[PDB]
Amino acid sequence: MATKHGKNSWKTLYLKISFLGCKVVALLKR
Repeated sequence: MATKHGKNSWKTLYLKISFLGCKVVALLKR
């Protein structure tokens, strides 16, 4: 259980994590 997301999932969080963090970079660092 809780292991069927894949070994890419963390990275999916990650490429996402930076992605919206860019949007927010636009508000933060601009």
